[PDB]
Amino acid sequence: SLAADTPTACCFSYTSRQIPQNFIAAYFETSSQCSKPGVIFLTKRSRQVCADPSEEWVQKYVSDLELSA
Amino acid sequence: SLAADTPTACCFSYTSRQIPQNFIAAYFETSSQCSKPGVIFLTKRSRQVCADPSEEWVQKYVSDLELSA
Repeated sequence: SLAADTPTACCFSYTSRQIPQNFIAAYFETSSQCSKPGVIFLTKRSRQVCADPSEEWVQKYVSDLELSA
Repeated sequence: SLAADTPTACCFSYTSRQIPQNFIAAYFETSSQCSKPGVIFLTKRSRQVCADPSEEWVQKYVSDLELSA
């Protein structure tokens, strides 16, 4: 939440493969304005990736870190 | 251009005020999938901002750095 500076993270490219907690670090959750049927991530490889809107592996990294800020 | 990792930068929030080259550094240009009637930026304040789809100040930072990569 801030001024109008921020790109509505849209998840249009989902990765067929998933990522474990050891290969992930963030999670984010896109936002309104962009159909977001998935979630973004920040693997330790600085490689942001998306995920389905209900992945069984995204419900874990989100069930505990969906917004701890 | 890479795999499917990348959030379709959508410009839904445009800043009423503009930004000079001294207060800007990048420019980007959103992409398909998201109505992009504007452009993004990376001011030195790490504050990404949008711009109209034809701003007179965005035609300069873009007329020379629309994709120099």
